[PDB]
Amino acid sequence: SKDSTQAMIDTRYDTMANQWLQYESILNKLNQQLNTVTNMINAANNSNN
Amino acid sequence: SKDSTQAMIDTRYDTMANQWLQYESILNKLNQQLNTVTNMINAANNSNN
Amino acid sequence: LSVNVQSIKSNVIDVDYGEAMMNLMQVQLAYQASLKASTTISQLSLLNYM
Amino acid sequence: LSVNVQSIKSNVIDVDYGEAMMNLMQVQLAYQASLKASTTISQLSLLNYM
Amino acid sequence: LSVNVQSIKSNVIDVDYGEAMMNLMQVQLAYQASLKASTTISQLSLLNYM
Amino acid sequence: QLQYDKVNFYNEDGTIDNLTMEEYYRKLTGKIASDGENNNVVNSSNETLYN
Amino acid sequence: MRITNKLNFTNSVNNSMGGQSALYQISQQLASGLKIQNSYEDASTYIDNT
Amino acid sequence: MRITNKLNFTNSVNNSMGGQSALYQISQQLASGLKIQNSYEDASTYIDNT
Amino acid sequence: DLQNTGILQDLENYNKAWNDFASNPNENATKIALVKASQTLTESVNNTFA
Repeated sequence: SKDSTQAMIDTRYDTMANQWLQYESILNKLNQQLNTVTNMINAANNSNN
Repeated sequence: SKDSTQAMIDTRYDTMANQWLQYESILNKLNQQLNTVTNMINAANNSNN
Repeated sequence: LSVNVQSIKSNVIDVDYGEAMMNLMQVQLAYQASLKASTTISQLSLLNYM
Repeated sequence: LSVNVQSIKSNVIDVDYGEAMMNLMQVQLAYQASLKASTTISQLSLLNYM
Repeated sequence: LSVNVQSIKSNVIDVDYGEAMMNLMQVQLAYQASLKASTTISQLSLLNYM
Repeated sequence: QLQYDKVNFYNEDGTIDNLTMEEYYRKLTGKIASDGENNNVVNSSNETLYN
Repeated sequence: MRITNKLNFTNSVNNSMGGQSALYQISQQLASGLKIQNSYEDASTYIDNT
Repeated sequence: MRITNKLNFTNSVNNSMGGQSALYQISQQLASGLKIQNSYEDASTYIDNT
Repeated sequence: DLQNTGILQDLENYNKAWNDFASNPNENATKIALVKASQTLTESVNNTFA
């Protein structure tokens, strides 16, 4: 029971961590873009002074 | 053989460690100098205010 | 597969707000200069009656 | 044997995380520095006509 | 060896961004002031038609 | 025993080529990858000059 | 400001457009930690990797 | 009166066109972050780097 | 001649595949890509020539 217990534990979370990483990859396009425009937005604010 | 192998094993890492250290020290010039360029242009942001 | 189609579909339609804001300002501010240019035309008409 | 293949496997594929990271930073911020430079020049270009 | 060479050749081509802007600072305003000044030529003759 | 062995395939040029199976997969796949592989720089070159 | 230049402000964007995408792509390689990401980026490396 | 006025704006027109150029070449160089950008700019530098 | 990956890189690209084929003479895939990069290389020469 303990032996099987780990068998699905380790795999299931090896996944949940790993397929999360692909989300991180796509999360990066968001981060880059949101960073980019926010910096751009602040640049527009620099003109508003 | 183990100790001979162990010594050889270690040889690959001190070289590997050193070899990047050569790069790590190299990068540090860019890290400080080039971010300073980033800090300057940031200083230009502060100047625009 | 689902992850990638999402990306692909976005890439087809993607627009950057920064460029749009950027280009808008030039289009914006060039268009304003055109307004001043047009107002100059009014100032041309203003001068016919000296 | 397999560990060597794995070693070779790792040697072949894995990027130099540091070198590329800072090299990317190297190109990236200079690119970003240029990005603002472009923006400022827009204001600097557009202001003159007044 | 090659790493050293990479650095050396980089010295040959690379440039800082700061001065280019600092140089840009003087010209850009002088560019405007010159343009602003040149206008005055019209206004002086303008104020003459009065 | 076969899975170790260089097995022969009769190809579209008729050729009887001696290969492992997954190596065949590699020749087929890598060759296809080579298509876009070269084109990358090639298109960029035309991209660059056109700009 | 007729055959070469006007694109400059237009292209200043395209310069950014190309750079930002590539840098994102490179950041992903760093995030991936792999030297390459596509079968055709370096197939020889990729295929022997296979 | 006409003539001496005629000369003056014609030069400023040229001077106006000169400045916008100077401003740009700084910009493109900033885009690169490199001293120079074309073979003829310093054939020694570029072609040596080859 | 301007840090371009065209002629300058394209020639050296062959040697890389050549080297890979030298390192993996067994691997016909190198021959294919090596030859493919070859005929790619000459065409670039041919096109610029034309």
